[PDB]
Amino acid sequence: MPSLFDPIRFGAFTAKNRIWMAPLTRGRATRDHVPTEIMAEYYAQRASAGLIISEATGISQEGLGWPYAPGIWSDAQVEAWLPITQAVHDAGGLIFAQLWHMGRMVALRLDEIPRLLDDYEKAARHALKAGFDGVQIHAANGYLIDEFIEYGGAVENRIRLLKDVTERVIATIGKERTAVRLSPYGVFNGIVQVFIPAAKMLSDLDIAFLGMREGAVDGTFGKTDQPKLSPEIRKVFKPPLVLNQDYTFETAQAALDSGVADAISFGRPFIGNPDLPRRFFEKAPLTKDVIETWYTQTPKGYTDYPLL
Ligand SMILES: Cc1cc2nc3c(=O)[nH]c(=O)nc-3n(C[C@H](O)[C@H](O)[C@H](O)COP(=O)(O)O)c2cc1C
Ligand SMILES: [Cl-]
Ligand SMILES: [Cl-]
Ligand SMILES: [Cl-]
Ligand SMILES: [Cl-]
Ligand SMILES: [Cl-]
Ligand SMILES: [Cl-]
Repeated sequence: MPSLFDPIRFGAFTAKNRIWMAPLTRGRATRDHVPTEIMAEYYAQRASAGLIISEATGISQEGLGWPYAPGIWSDAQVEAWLPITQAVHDAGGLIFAQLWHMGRMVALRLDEIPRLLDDYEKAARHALKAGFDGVQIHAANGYLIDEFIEYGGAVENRIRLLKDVTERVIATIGKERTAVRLSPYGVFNGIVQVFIPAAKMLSDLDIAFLGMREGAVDGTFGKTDQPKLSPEIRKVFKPPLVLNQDYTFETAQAALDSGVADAISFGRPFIGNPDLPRRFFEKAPLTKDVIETWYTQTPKGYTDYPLL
């Protein structure tokens, strides 16, 4: 039923459309992970997105340590984020902070889980102080789900750390500000058994929305057929479901038309097309992104892509 251009209620909010910006690590923060003024201009240029999900933002001092990627553990970081959220809000948009913790697959000790929960609580509270609208927790096979550490065996235990993290964040900022991204096919580029229960569990926690990264495409040469995870996620997950990966305008609208997705997030297209929604609306050609400058440290290939 809905158009990509229709508003959408989620959490405490109404996004102005269902063309959202996916989280994108860009490396324009300082070496010691402090946000910079240039990031404010970049996010504001893209505030026509119904919701911006920030770049991965570290929750603990040592455990990032991608330099030039931001964190949110410190007061200096909270202060440096304020210009960015303020610029998005001055442009009428919305912005969630993606909180990042690096996990290992089958490293973290049982005795560090309480510190981890505390780090997430604190990052979520700092995100509010920084003026973000909410936060997105990222989970994937290495990461809160089947993380290398009672956290094994029954599905319940395999998703336990994710549940505990999500409950702590909700206790801190409210379920209406708390979202999750599931990446069942991996993070950077068995499943059914665990991601469908992860999604039912999150639904029962009544989080604001779920992001799921799953190839738009059905039919790939040399690949044997497996059914999509998304229609199964849609059955157990009641709040809004936002799909991601390789969507075009046409396949995005098709997903809304089918009922499986309420909104779609676009990553790479927002790198070179800050006004993606308007290009889609006008059927304008897209500007090609320059892969070379995805993770460099300057405005070039960052804030110098023109608006229509
Ligand atoms: C430069 C770049 C940075 C990305 N950074 C993140 C990130 O910080 N967090 C995350 O969960 N995914 C990240 N991704 C994955 C994207 O959010 C998205 O899932 C992927 O690019 C597929 O969607 P798209 O085809 O619309 O680009 C990144 C992708 C790229 C290309
Ligand atoms: Cl709605
Ligand atoms: Cl700066
Ligand atoms: Cl971290
Ligand atoms: Cl501090
Ligand atoms: Cl709430
Ligand atoms: Cl692209």
